Amino acid sequence: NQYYGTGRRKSSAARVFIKPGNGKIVINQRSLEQYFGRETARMVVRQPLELVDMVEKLDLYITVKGGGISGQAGAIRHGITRALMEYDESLRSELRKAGFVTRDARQVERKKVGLRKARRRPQFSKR
Amino acid sequence: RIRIRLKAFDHRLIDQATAEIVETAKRTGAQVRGPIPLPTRKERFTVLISPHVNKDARDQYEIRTHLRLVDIVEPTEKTVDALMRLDLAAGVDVQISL
Amino acid sequence: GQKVHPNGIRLGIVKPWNSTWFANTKEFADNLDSDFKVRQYLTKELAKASVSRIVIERPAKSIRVTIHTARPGIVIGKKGEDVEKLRKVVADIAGVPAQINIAEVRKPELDAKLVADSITSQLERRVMFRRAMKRAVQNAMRLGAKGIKVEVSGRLGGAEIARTEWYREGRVPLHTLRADIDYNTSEAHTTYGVIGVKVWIFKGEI
Amino acid sequence: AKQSMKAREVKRVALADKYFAKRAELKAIISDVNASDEDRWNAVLKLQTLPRDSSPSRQRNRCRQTGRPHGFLRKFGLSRIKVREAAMRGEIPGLKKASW
Amino acid sequence: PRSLKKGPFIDLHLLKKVEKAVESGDKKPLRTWSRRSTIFPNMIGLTIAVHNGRQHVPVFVTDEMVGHKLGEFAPTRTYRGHAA
Amino acid sequence: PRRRVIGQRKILPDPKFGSELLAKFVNILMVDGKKSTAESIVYSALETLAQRSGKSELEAFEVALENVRPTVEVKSRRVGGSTYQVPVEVRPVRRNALAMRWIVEAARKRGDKSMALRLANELSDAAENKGTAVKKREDVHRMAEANKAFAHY
RNA sequence: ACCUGGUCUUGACAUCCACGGAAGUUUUCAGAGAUGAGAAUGUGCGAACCGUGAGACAGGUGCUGCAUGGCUGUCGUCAGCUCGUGUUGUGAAAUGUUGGGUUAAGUCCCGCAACGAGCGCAACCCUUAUCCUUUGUUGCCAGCGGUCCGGCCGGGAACUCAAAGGAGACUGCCAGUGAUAAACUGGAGGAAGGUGGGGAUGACGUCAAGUCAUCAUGGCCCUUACGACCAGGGCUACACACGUGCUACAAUGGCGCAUACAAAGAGAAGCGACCUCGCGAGAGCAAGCGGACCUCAUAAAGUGCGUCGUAGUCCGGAUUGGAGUCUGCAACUCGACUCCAUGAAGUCGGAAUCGCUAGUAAUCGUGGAUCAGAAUGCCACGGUGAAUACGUUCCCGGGCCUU
Ligand SMILES: [K+]
Ligand SMILES: [K+]
Ligand SMILES: [K+]
Ligand SMILES: [K+]
Ligand SMILES: [K+]
Ligand SMILES: [K+]
Ligand SMILES: [K+]
Ligand SMILES: [K+]
Ligand SMILES: [K+]
Ligand SMILES: [K+]
Ligand SMILES: [K+]
Ligand SMILES: [Mg+2]
Ligand SMILES: [Mg+2]
Ligand SMILES: [Mg+2]
Ligand SMILES: [Mg+2]
Ligand SMILES: [Mg+2]
Ligand SMILES: [Mg+2]
Ligand SMILES: [Mg+2]
Ligand SMILES: [Mg+2]
Ligand SMILES: [Mg+2]
Ligand SMILES: [Mg+2]
Ligand SMILES: [Mg+2]
Ligand SMILES: [Mg+2]
Ligand SMILES: [Mg+2]
Ligand SMILES: [Mg+2]
Ligand SMILES: [Mg+2]
Ligand SMILES: [Mg+2]
Ligand SMILES: [Mg+2]
Ligand SMILES: [Mg+2]
Ligand SMILES: [Mg+2]
Ligand SMILES: [Mg+2]
Ligand SMILES: [Mg+2]
Ligand SMILES: [Mg+2]
Ligand SMILES: [Mg+2]
Ligand SMILES: [Mg+2]
Ligand SMILES: [Mg+2]
Ligand SMILES: [Mg+2]
Ligand SMILES: [Mg+2]
Ligand SMILES: [Mg+2]
Repeated sequence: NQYYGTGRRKSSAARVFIKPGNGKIVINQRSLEQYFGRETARMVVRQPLELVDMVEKLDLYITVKGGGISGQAGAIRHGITRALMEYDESLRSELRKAGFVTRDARQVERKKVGLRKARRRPQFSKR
Repeated sequence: RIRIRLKAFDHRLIDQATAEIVETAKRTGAQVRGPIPLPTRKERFTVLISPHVNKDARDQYEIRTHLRLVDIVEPTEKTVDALMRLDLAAGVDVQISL
Repeated sequence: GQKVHPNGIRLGIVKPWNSTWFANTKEFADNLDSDFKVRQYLTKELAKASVSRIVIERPAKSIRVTIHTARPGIVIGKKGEDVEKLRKVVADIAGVPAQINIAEVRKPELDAKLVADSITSQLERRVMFRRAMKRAVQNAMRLGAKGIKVEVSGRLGGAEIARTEWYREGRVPLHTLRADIDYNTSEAHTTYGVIGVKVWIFKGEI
Repeated sequence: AKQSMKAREVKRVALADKYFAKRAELKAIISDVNASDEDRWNAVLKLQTLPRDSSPSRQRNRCRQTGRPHGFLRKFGLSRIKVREAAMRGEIPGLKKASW
Repeated sequence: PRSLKKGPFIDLHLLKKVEKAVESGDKKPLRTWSRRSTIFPNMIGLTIAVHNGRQHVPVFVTDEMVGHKLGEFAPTRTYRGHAA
Repeated sequence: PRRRVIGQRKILPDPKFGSELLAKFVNILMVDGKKSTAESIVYSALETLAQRSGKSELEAFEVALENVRPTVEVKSRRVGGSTYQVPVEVRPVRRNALAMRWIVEAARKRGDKSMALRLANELSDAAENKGTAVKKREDVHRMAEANKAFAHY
């Protein structure tokens, strides 16, 4: 049947649907190479598949919202990993060994009073 | 169908009104859809605390407006008159739409 | 240094608001200004009625004022005569139908606003500031407070150099958010200027 | 603020309502694309005759409790100082110290 | 500057002052505080005395002063250089 | 830091070649967080370098590193009296970090057209012990040579 | 709040009394206006509301922050600061609070003439990272069924999400180490591991620190004036010196075309679509929205293709001329923005000096408060996304013991 995974990264969240196939990937009704023009983003998306050796045994249906290129690419990689574990449960050990199961919780630090940014202070002068 | 939109500064006070709006409605015939938790608004304010200078010394405040949506589909006749006379608690804004 | 207001920091945690209505931007500023004029009148009229807290609500095109007090008979008067005299002034000010409710402050020795006002009236009568603060602290500790702190600042005893003095008994854990800390202030207008009083009263963690 | 300065704003608020409709139709003429060229001229000259204090741009928001002309906040009608005092006393509904 | 669809601005009290003196031979200086008034093609000749904050300075209106405001001919600040 | 609580951060391997070594070099070259702009510059210079020699992009890159990596450097050491520039052994990781930083710094100083060409001419001279970067490695070895007497402080 | 001139004196703002008058509307002249003189119309429902006349008084952003309250900065989010009883000392004082370990921590354990307690630390609060339950529109689209291919429609409650209630992390588990202690080092499981990240939270006190111009207030001072009203000017001056920023000096770029991916927020005297007109800022017409619905509102960096080819340039955009738009009684002094033309310094900055340890710095856009109009400031939001930390001798600030 269909297998599902929810992935999140920065302000992005990806819905992933995994089913046996031949290796075709759709992201927001576009192809992988059409959606992600950045070469790093394409490698991030694939990374779980090159690891478990199920690259061309599956079909990927994926919708994403929010964030940017690297966030969505990373968000898909997380939800993909959560889909494969709903597929086979013996993959958790090798996926976690690759750092793919962890939800990356790094977010933008808020701007604070008296600072120019989250941490950049205004220029100081003794006199 | 009539639309029920509920506003309040306290989400505990807003759940009391919703719990008694969807209770004085299923009894009196009509059935209900919801309640729906619409997105809370967060209005923010930043003020200088010192009466004079000290620009970096500030207090940051916030008012949260909670929102609720209740759908009374197929309103019976005993249902309608059983709504304006409920008299909800203070600090709960109620808007009736048709 | 400077400390956060003990009431404000707990307003959603263990302390309730003193005004509990809802309004959009269109009338939010006008409701605040009418609450101000109402409290300004009630506080001046009921100066000798031990008014601790004036809570204002606005159900629907009407205002409901709840006066917490320790001398309710003085607030009400004979057969509800006086409480009626205010129910008219409040409607005049608020511009909506008015309704007044009288709450009971039992043990005024455990209410920060009343304790602060007690000390302040004594200072305007030229009572020794030291005697007033000790009495207030001993009273509240005897009635079962878990702690109390009283602070007095200004030209104490008409001294030329102003200073601050404070006493404390029991626990007053101001950094614990879930601590029931009743806090209020008051001002005395002596012949040498203003003396400020602050009172913290701890009643147990919730 | 001084008492005189407070009374200057109540006058400017009254005069802005008494001449409200009389000011709006004059600018209707002046802004009118297909009016004439001499009534426009008359409407322009007539607008200058109304007292200056009748224009809403002559008003300055002031703290409703002190009269302070700086640090105003429209949602509360108070200066930044009085907003803080009322907020900590719990006299502003729903308003608490924010943190995110 | 002022939008063309509104025409140049003129203070109405000054417009009466130039009317009552172009038809007559009044060569007396016109004392005005209306530095905001555009100079019109109708008082090329007489002297308007414009206020600069502390007195009225006479400007002899010619043709080339048309389109300018009166204040452009009455400087408000007094400068002579530092240590000069 | 005083407390020594600083572990290590994982770096992704570069896309085209899967070399973490090369991915750090893109990072040293990157400005303003524009990583893709730096990825392209490195790839173009690497191909000009791959056809200027017979080796692959990597083997030509390593040969450039081997001629720029310093082995010993000098660090100051204030002790009871004055400060001597003590020669210290450069740890294997810092060897690569210094080699890359000097290459990128030397290439930015040239006067060719693009940065992809400048980086190519520096990576090529580094294979022949010419140009800056390689010279910077020579100046460091000389300083550490003239201070070998202080090799116990 | 200042200046010049024009003006008032129980008074612009209160109360009291006397007397006049409903209050209001509608126009004329003089004057820069304040104001003065009128001239019409209403006279309703005492007491509203106006005018005048007296004197108690009002009024003061006038002085003293070294008379004060309140509020704030600061050492410093540093780990400290104390008290009761006991004991020691003629006494000031000491002990506790020191010691052995340990911790981010006066954190904890052990010892101990101390035994206990308080204020601080931590915890309780907000937020962010995982999951569950409920609810399913204005939000959602997996399987369906149609389709103008638009979740567009029928439906669907799965999912993303919205917001309520729960679950979760405790050095709990395992091993070693250690004084059979506190703890530490590492491993497992897990979204998260040792205070998970960020915020709020500021002990006793210090600087007679800041604020009598937010407000309040003792005292002092002015009262036909230091009070009040008006017009114009000033706070925008300019040999110069400093602080904080913005934009650059270019090719990791400029310009042209095409083409992706955000978060957060605001709106009724408001936000304003569509359409048409304008080179453009805008204009006319006019929907929708008190909003998960409508509007603001195209994110930009990015990517593809072209071009420029190292030049004071197709870099840079200061300055100035001309012509306009919009807000507003009114843009001369002194507004923002648009168009055409002009095309300054500047080619990486002396001595010196500042910020930052990770989603940080750097860089890229977006919003909001104030506000008729008027941000390169402030407050907030996401996109991209580094380098480096061997170590604690030195510089600066601080903590503990000792001399
Ligand atoms: K003070
Ligand atoms: K002794
Ligand atoms: K003792
Ligand atoms: K004073
Ligand atoms: K001015
Ligand atoms: K700036
Ligand atoms: K140029
Ligand atoms: K201007
Ligand atoms: K510089
Ligand atoms: K504005
Ligand atoms: K010492
Ligand atoms: Mg950012
Ligand atoms: Mg909203
Ligand atoms: Mg005053
Ligand atoms: Mg204004
Ligand atoms: Mg004068
Ligand atoms: Mg002081
Ligand atoms: Mg003794
Ligand atoms: Mg100590
Ligand atoms: Mg001691
Ligand atoms: Mg010890
Ligand atoms: Mg402790
Ligand atoms: Mg001990
Ligand atoms: Mg704490
Ligand atoms: Mg289908
Ligand atoms: Mg572990
Ligand atoms: Mg603070
Ligand atoms: Mg001082
Ligand atoms: Mg001073
Ligand atoms: Mg002063
Ligand atoms: Mg003026
Ligand atoms: Mg200024
Ligand atoms: Mg250019
Ligand atoms: Mg706005
Ligand atoms: Mg030059
Ligand atoms: Mg050049
Ligand atoms: Mg740090
Ligand atoms: Mg920016
Ligand atoms: Mg310590």
